[PDB]
Amino acid sequence: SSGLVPRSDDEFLRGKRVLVVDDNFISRKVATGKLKKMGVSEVEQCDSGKEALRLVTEGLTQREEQGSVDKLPFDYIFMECQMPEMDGYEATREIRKVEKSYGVRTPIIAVSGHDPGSEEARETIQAGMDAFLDKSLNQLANVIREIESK
Repeated sequence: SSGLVPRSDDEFLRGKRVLVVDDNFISRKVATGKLKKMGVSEVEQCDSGKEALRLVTEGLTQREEQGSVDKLPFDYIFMECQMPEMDGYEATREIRKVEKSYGVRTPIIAVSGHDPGSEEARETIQAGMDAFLDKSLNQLANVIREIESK
């Protein structure tokens, strides 16, 4: 159902910027709606691993160039694991490589319709995801509090 990966709630994410990455238009609106109801300050949504990598790449650059107080363009990224073309593992890997250069690490939570198997669990770690969540997102608040202890 949900958990960490080794290396009322309506103000729960107030102050937060989130990116939702999901190839499925309906899933995607549901995710962003759920996040809005938790008081999220900005939700950004995109439909592909490549778009996500773009938005994070440009966001990091922009914040660096402006000397922004917050250097992360998103406090959390929810990343669909299985997507055509660049899946969420590969996107996460590329995000981690883009971030190296800034000395930052965005919390990236893998979203999946099923519990990972061996090989997906292995990809989850190698990619550098922080946590995993089933696509209902029921445990989203939980998982985000876990990440914040860490």
